[PDB]
Parts: sequence; C-alpha cells; structure tokens
Amino acid sequence: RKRRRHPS
Amino acid sequence: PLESQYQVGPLLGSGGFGSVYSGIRVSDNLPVAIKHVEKDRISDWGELPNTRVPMEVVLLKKVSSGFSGVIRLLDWFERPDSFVLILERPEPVQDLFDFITERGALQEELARSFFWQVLEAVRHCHNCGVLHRDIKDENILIDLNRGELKLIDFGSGALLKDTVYTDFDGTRVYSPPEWIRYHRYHGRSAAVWSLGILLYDMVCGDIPFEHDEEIIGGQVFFRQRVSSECQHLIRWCLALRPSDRPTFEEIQNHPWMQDVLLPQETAEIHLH
Ligand SMILES: NNC(=O)c1cc(Br)c(Br)s1
Repeated sequence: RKRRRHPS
Repeated sequence: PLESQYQVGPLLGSGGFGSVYSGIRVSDNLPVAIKHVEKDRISDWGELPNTRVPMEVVLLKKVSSGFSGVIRLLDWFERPDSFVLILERPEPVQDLFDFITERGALQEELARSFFWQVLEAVRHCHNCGVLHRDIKDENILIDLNRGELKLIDFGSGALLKDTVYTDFDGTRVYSPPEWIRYHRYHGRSAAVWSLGILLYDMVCGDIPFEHDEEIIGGQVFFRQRVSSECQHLIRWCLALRPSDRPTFEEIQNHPWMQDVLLPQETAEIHLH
C-alpha cells in the first residue's frame, strides 16, 4: 500500500 | 558576505519550504544547512526587535536560544529577491518520514522515545510563544548518532495566541476536523490532533487518514498490532471535539508514555 509525502 | 563565509554543497531538497543546501561554515568547518526562500513566495511577515523579516525568521529566533529539540537558526541574510537562512546541521541525519518508510511500523519502545522528544520540542515552542502548525514526520530530523529529534520548517507557523485561527497553510492530512469543517481552530488543540496523526504514523507505518471525509469521520482503524494503551492515547489525541483532546501534561502522564528511554539509549538500542 502506497505511502506518500504531502506538500505544505 | 554570505558566499565567502560558507562553502555550499549539494541540494538536499526543495518544496514549500524553499531550496535547502548542505553546507559548511568556513570559519570552523561547522556543518550547516542553507535555506533560500524567494520573497514573492512569503505570505506572512513579522518584525524583530526593530526589521521586517519573514515570519519564519521571527519564529526561529524566538525558539533558537539555549538547547532544545528544534533546529537552531545561526544566521540569516537578505538578498534582493530572497532571504537566506543558515541552520545547524546534524550529521548523520535522516528525516522521520524516510526513517518510517525504510523501517516500517516502529516498535512501541522506539515510538515512545521519539514521540516523547517531539512533545518536549513542541512544549518548548509554545513556551517561547511559537505555534509550529505543520508537525509531521517530514518536519522532524533524527540525529542518528545522538538519538535526538529536531523540528524543522517553521514557514507555516505563527505567534501562539489563545484566540481562534482562521488561516492555515500546513499539511492538510495532519489538520484537524474543525479546520476541514469550519476553517477555525485553536492552537494547542490543533497541535494535539497533529500529534495523534504523528503517533499513529509511527506505530502503524503510515498516517490514518488521506481524505477529508476520513478526517471528519473520526473512526481510527489500526492496521498494525498496537497495544491497548497506545490505541487509547491515539484515539484521545484524535477526539473529534477539540475540548475532548488531552493537554500536553495529560499526554505525558498517560500510562503509555511511562519509562521513556534516554536519547543515547535510544540510539544504542535502535539506531546504531
Ligand atoms: N527544510 N529543511 C530544513 O530546514 C533543514 C535544516 C537542516 Br539542519 C536540514 Br539537513 S534540512
């Protein structure tokens, strides 16, 4: 299951 | 002159936080990080004792005195179109997002030590009048040899206040349901929500929610074996109503938080 960064 | 006081190395990363280079202070060979931020991309501004700087510089100076779990601002410069920030660089270092990606879900002993250190660092920010507003694994560096965690990237932060916040530019998947639903939140209780997201991330290997409907739905499914005490602390931090969340004192007195490892023990057992 894909894990990802998230921008800010 | 910035360019002669520092030897610039490879780009470490770029994003909403600017462009960050590895570096070396030419005077004593101190390892540093050099962050460039374009002036046009700076939404909030502040003032120091007397000089019109990015809010990020204001907040970093308020937390950078003495020793703490925050990466310290050593210097800054103004350029025609940008500000340049010199930050203290630990070596070797890895951010907590990459660490969790490579390791998977963390043993609870290790997550307890990490989460404890993050709590102490956030308490230090709040004691200095600083609300970070973007607590997440990506904004946490691990000093691998010392076993110490450091907060980075205050560019979404604010002065801490007790009245309502109606603006937000942190990471949405760590933001609380009252922001999603109403565009309103208070500083401390919103921070506790993001700490619940972070702790779940540590013990399960990824964050619990990706979509707005999951965030406001307030059901926490555990995808890994997690102790009942840890599940309880996480669900408490993730209470839908902000006033149902624990204080920092209540988090640190929770039974799951007892008998934390020291930083050096943490490195020797889990990082070396
Ligand atoms: N956004 N990134 C920073 O503020 C960073 C500071 C240090 Br030290 C590293 Br390594 S990265």
